[PDB]
Amino acid sequence: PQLPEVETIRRTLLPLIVGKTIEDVRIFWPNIIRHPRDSEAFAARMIGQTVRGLERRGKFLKFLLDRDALISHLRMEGRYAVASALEPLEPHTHVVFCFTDGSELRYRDVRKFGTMHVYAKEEADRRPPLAELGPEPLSPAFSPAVLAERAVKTKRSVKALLLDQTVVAGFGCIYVDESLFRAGILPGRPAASLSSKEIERLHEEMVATIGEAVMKGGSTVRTYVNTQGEAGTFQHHLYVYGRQGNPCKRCGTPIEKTVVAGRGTHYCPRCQR
DNA sequence: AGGTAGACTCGGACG
DNA sequence: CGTCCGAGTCTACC
Ligand SMILES: [Zn+2]
Repeated sequence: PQLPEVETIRRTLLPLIVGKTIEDVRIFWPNIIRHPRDSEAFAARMIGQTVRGLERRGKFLKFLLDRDALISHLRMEGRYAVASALEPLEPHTHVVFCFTDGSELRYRDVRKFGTMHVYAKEEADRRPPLAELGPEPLSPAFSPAVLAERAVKTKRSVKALLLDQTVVAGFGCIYVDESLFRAGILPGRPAASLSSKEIERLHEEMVATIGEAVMKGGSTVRTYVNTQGEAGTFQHHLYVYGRQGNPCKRCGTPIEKTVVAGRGTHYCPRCQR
């Protein structure tokens, strides 16, 4: 999940948990709990707190409780559902928050890659992992100037640059590849090789792509669905991601896939330069 | 120095 | 039996 997927999960999850009070926290894979590292302390401190809100920062969910914030990263396969305490759990359920009304928030993650951090609210933004994040791409804090400031200082590939959450928060392999296609820039280009015009164009397409994907409920390409189990529809608007061997939608040249920044990377060798 | 490739956390779907 | 994976950290290598 990237920004659009996490944001869709946020909007669809909030009404199902807001105002509910935690009475138990059960943990079946402790490695997921990163702070406090002692999973018993993590569980104990949340008991008796009420969910007051749910925000997103980059690819993170931030649950706002009474004293604390719970910062959750889904990584590749993490997802949440709300269901009755009376029913058997689904496979791969690793953390469960039980509410006083007999409902439960369940965290499932087949690959076990996801993470959870709990801090007092006032500390959440000045500790890892949130402290080092770059600006929200749908905010005025993300501008061409912000992009250029980092790009001019490094010969790393532009793909490596955009995947770096300290540069700007929210883009991953799908939306990086798509943004670069739409801006007409090859993903292996050294960041410092980009012109001012290219940087402006890239910023414009990054904002448009990520905004469009939010409106369409994210991209369902393998396993992502919203909190109600509904697929997104942005996957029907992809130009390059997952389309290797198929004709480019704009020029008909077969889409290529190769390694860039050590990752599978999709591009049109004609539209991108 | 300042970069990339890819092993690793993990498990399952697909030739 | 090998390869792939909406993330991210880290090592090995150049
Ligand atoms: Zn093309």
